[PDB]
Formats: sequence, C-alpha cells, structure tokens
Amino acid sequence: THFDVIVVGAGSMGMAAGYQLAKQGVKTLLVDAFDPPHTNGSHHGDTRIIRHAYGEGREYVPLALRSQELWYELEKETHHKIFTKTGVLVFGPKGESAFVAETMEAAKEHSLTVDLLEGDEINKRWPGITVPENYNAIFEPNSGVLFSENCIRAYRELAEARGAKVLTHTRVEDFDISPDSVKIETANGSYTADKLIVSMGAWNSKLLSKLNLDIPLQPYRQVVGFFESDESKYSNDIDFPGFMVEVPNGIYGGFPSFGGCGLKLGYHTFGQKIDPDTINREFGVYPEDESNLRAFLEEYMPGANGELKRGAVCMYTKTLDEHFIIDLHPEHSNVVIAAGFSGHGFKFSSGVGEVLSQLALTGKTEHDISIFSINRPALKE
Ligand SMILES: *Cc1cc2c(cc1C)nc1c(=O)[nH]c(=O)nc-1n2C[C@H](O)[C@H](O)[C@H](O)COP(=O)(O)OP(=O)(O)OC[C@H]1O[C@@H](n2cnc3c(N)ncnc32)[C@H](O)[C@@H]1O
Ligand SMILES: [Cl-]
Repeated sequence: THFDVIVVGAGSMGMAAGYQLAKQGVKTLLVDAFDPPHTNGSHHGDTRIIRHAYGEGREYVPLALRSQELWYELEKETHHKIFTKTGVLVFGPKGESAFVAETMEAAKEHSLTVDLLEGDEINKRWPGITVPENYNAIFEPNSGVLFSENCIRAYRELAEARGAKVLTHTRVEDFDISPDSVKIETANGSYTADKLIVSMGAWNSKLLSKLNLDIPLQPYRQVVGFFESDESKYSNDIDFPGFMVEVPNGIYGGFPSFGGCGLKLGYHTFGQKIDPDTINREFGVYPEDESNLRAFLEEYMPGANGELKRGAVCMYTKTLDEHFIIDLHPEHSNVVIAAGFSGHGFKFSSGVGEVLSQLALTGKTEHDISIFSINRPALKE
C-alpha cells in the first residue's frame, strides 16, 4: 500500500510527527528498529528537562514556548502523565558561565518570568543545595519536567487510533528517492510514499549517507544515575527543582526525586564517542559513570549522594555547532531531515513534530527554523 508519508525512526521526533500527520487524516507509516518507547535510543531514563529561557541561545525560545503548550495539550489528551512543573534552576560561578549569562539574556529578551538569586539565597531557598557564595542563579518557575517515554507512548497511541501504522522491530537499510515518490527498503519489505521524514536519532550518523549526505554527526554515550536522597529536601513534593548548571569542569542536569525514585543526575558536557550499534548500554562498566556523578553531588547536593538505585545509558548525537538540523534535503524537496539534537532536543519534540508535518505536507513551516538549516557552514569540518 502506498502511503502519504513515511516516517523512518518513530522516536522523539518521528512519533510527534506521526501524531501531527495522523490528526489531519494523512495516511502515515512509521517504521522503527525497535518498539518505541524503548531503551536503545535517546529518549529513555524516564525524565527530561524543558526550559524556556534558553542558555544554548535566545532564538530557541519561541519553539520552547510552543512546545510547552503542545505538552499541556498532550496532558489533556492522554491518560499517561506528561509534565510536572518543577521549575528549572540554572546556576554557576558569577561571571564565568556563558550558559547562565545567555539564560539570563534570553529571559529578558522574551519577557520570561524568572527569579534571580545569588550565593546563600540559593542555599536558603532550596535546602539540600550547597553552592559557593560567588555563584549566581536564575530560576524559572513555570518550566519543568517531561516524562519522555510517556510522551512517545501517548503520541503513538493517539496516532494509531487515528489510523497511523507503526511497523516495529524493522530496520530501514536503504532509500530510493524519485522526483514524485520515496521508497524505503527493509528486511520485512519495501514501502513507498509521497513524502519521507528521516528521524533515526544516533543512527542518522550511519544512514544519511544512503541519502548522499555527508554531515558530521557524532554519537555519544551519556549515562544518568538515580541516587538515594534525603526526601525531606530533594523530593518534588517539597518543591526541589529540576536543574541545569555550569561548574568549572562542565554542565550537569538533574531532577528532584519523584515518589521516592531518588534524585537523578547526568553529566552533560562529557560522554564517550561511540557507534550506536556497538555501544555498551550497561551502566557502571566505566568507573567514570558513577564517579563523575558523585563528584558533583558530594560538592553541591550532599544529601542526594546515597546508594545508586538505578542507572541508564542513553545517546546524544552532536553537530559541530550543537544546533539541530531540521530542513528539507537539499536535493529532494520530498524528503525531510531531523537530526543532530545534540543532547537538548527532547523538550522541543512536540514543536518539532509540528514543523516536520508542515515541511512534509507543504515544503515550508510557519516556524523560524533558519538556525537549523542543513546548508549552514558551521555544520562542516
Ligand atoms: C540520552 C539523553 C538525552 C537527553 C537528556 C539526557 C540523556 C541521558 N536530557 C535531556 C533533557 O533533559 N532535555 C532535553 O530537551 N533533551 C534531553 N536529551 C536529548 C533528547 O533526549 C534527544 O535530543 C532526543 O531524544 C532525540 O530524539 P530523536 O527522535 O532524534 O532520537 P530517538 O528518540 O532515539 O529516536 C530515533 C529512533 O530511530 C529509530 N531507528 C534507528 N535506526 C533505525 C533504522 N535503521 N530504521 C528505523 N528506525 C530506526 C530508533 O529505534 C529510535 O526509536
Ligand atoms: Cl541528541
């Protein structure tokens, strides 16, 4: 059967696209190597931060705000839990974090609601945080935490109810693009459509070559740990925030304990360079997995440094400039690419689903996606 649209990779981006297409009666096939949500890609480990005031760049702010509204819409549409409004705390040494400074500029440029705090004020407001007096902070009360696996699961169920088809456990191996149609090849059969969306996560770094693209995309092994914590300090129930922070040796992101699961932490600016088909997905096989996390906790969040309850191993896919790629294929207007989310895309996946649907159906989008151009110089070595 010939589809209107085929999505290859039904993960964060692809499943959101599938939902957007299905809701409009577009006949859509999604193909995934596994059965999303799953633990082999970039979307597991339960939780993801969404921030609006954006330390990676003030220009992501409208897409973040649109995505936030889309997440509230999803919360209303499903029985799965989507979002909890933890707020997000950003801190770092005063005058020595570009990330903090840009987050502050973004909030002023877009009139976001934030609180500015420094030093002992941070430690006083949130028992359990111990920063030096020379640190400053910006706290965003209305952003928070997404349950990422639930997001994908909900978009899947909703899309499928509207007639989208999802072909699981099926790896796309090659492509054949014509001026007026697209074709995918798999071990389970070949499929055709009018339009293609390519959203294969870390595997974009191996298979975009089949579409005659040569773009630096490096996959990285990124672990997270959940730690037994003082629940009187670090529980969501006592308003402990989500956080993304810069310290002299890099950026860390974390989450309050939800229902006693433990504070969750990840070291964002370091990971191992890997291949997605040979990555070691067992937490704790390198001593850095646990040690890098406790190095942060014992300094800054000392009551959240108990027994390791749970670990996970996830992948980032970085571009050279760490900005996304969201665009048409330069040689094929019937092919849409979503790649290179550089460890910070999940929060936008709802909005990206909308962009991808518009690009597929119309070749354009109402969103400003200029900074994510596939033709930009900074993508290339
Ligand atoms: C790993 C990670 C990422 C992350 C994060 C912490 C960790 C440890 N923290 C984040 C945060 O707090 N907030 C945020 O906004 N983002 C954060 N991230 C990044 C984010 O999770 C990623 O940027 C995002 O998930 C990327 O999504 P994308 O849709 O690109 O990737 P995916 O969900 O893995 O989906 C890809 C799918 O493609 C399928 N696949 C692969 N190969 C094939 C083939 N050949 N054929 C068909 N399907 C294929 C995969 O199976 C997967 O489902
Ligand atoms: Cl990523």
